[PDB]
Amino acid sequence: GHSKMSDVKCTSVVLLSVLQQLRVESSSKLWAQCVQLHNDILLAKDTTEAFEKMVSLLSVLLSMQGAVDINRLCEEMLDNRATLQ
Repeated sequence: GHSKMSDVKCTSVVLLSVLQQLRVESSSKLWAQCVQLHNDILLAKDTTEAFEKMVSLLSVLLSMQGAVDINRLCEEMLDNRATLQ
Protein backbone atom coordinates (compact mmCIF):
# COMPACT_ATOMS: atom_id res chain seq x y z
CA GLY A 1 0.00 0.00 0.00
CA HIS A 2 2.22 2.84 1.32
CA SER A 3 5.85 1.83 0.50
CA LYS A 4 6.39 -1.30 2.68
CA MET A 5 6.19 -2.92 6.10
CA SER A 6 6.55 0.11 8.43
CA ASP A 7 7.92 -2.21 11.15
CA VAL A 8 4.68 -3.79 12.45
CA LYS A 9 6.04 -6.34 14.95
CA CYS A 10 4.49 -4.81 18.09
CA THR A 11 7.39 -2.57 19.28
CA SER A 12 6.13 -1.18 22.62
CA VAL A 13 3.33 -2.35 24.98
CA VAL A 14 2.43 1.35 25.36
CA LEU A 15 0.47 1.10 22.04
CA LEU A 16 -0.61 -2.49 22.23
CA SER A 17 -2.20 -2.46 25.69
CA VAL A 18 -4.41 0.48 24.59
CA LEU A 19 -5.62 -1.52 21.54
CA GLN A 20 -6.21 -4.92 23.22
CA GLN A 21 -7.95 -2.98 26.04
CA LEU A 22 -10.96 -2.86 23.63
CA ARG A 23 -11.30 -5.27 20.61
CA VAL A 24 -8.49 -4.51 18.16
CA GLU A 25 -8.05 -6.84 15.20
CA SER A 26 -4.60 -7.85 13.91
CA SER A 27 -6.42 -8.35 10.58
CA SER A 28 -7.70 -4.73 10.42
CA LYS A 29 -5.28 -1.83 9.59
CA LEU A 30 -6.17 -0.21 12.92
CA TRP A 31 -3.70 -2.47 14.82
CA ALA A 32 -0.82 -1.40 12.58
CA GLN A 33 -2.06 2.26 12.42
CA CYS A 34 -0.83 2.62 16.02
CA VAL A 35 2.11 0.14 16.10
CA GLN A 36 3.99 1.75 13.20
CA LEU A 37 3.02 5.38 13.95
CA HIS A 38 4.96 5.15 17.25
CA ASN A 39 8.18 4.64 15.28
CA ASP A 40 7.15 7.32 12.74
CA ILE A 41 7.29 9.89 15.63
CA LEU A 42 11.02 9.22 16.39
CA LEU A 43 11.51 8.68 12.60
CA ALA A 44 9.69 11.97 11.80
CA LYS A 45 11.43 14.87 9.99
CA ASP A 46 11.55 17.10 13.10
CA THR A 47 9.80 17.60 16.49
CA THR A 48 6.69 19.40 15.27
CA GLU A 49 5.98 17.01 12.36
CA ALA A 50 6.47 14.08 14.82
CA PHE A 51 3.76 14.92 17.37
CA GLU A 52 1.59 16.15 14.46
CA LYS A 53 1.24 12.41 13.61
CA MET A 54 0.41 11.24 17.19
CA VAL A 55 -2.30 13.91 17.63
CA SER A 56 -3.86 12.25 14.50
CA LEU A 57 -4.15 8.75 16.08
CA LEU A 58 -5.64 9.33 19.54
CA SER A 59 -8.75 10.86 17.91
CA VAL A 60 -9.00 8.06 15.30
CA LEU A 61 -8.82 5.28 17.94
CA LEU A 62 -11.01 6.87 20.63
CA SER A 63 -13.69 7.55 18.00
CA MET A 64 -13.79 3.85 17.01
CA GLN A 65 -13.10 2.31 20.48
CA GLY A 66 -12.92 4.85 23.38
CA ALA A 67 -9.56 3.81 24.95
CA VAL A 68 -8.10 5.40 28.15
CA ASP A 69 -4.21 4.91 28.12
CA ILE A 70 -3.91 6.76 24.73
CA ASN A 71 -1.84 9.62 26.18
CA ARG A 72 0.77 7.20 27.64
CA LEU A 73 2.38 6.49 24.26
CA CYS A 74 2.36 10.21 23.35
CA GLU A 75 4.21 11.42 26.46
CA GLU A 76 6.73 8.56 25.94
CA MET A 77 7.55 8.93 22.23
CA LEU A 78 7.36 12.79 22.26
CA ASP A 79 9.89 12.94 25.14
CA ASN A 80 12.13 10.39 23.34
CA ARG A 81 12.01 12.82 20.41
CA ALA A 82 12.84 15.90 22.50
CA THR A 83 15.96 14.20 23.96
CA LEU A 84 17.25 14.12 20.30
CA GLN A 85 16.95 17.89 19.76
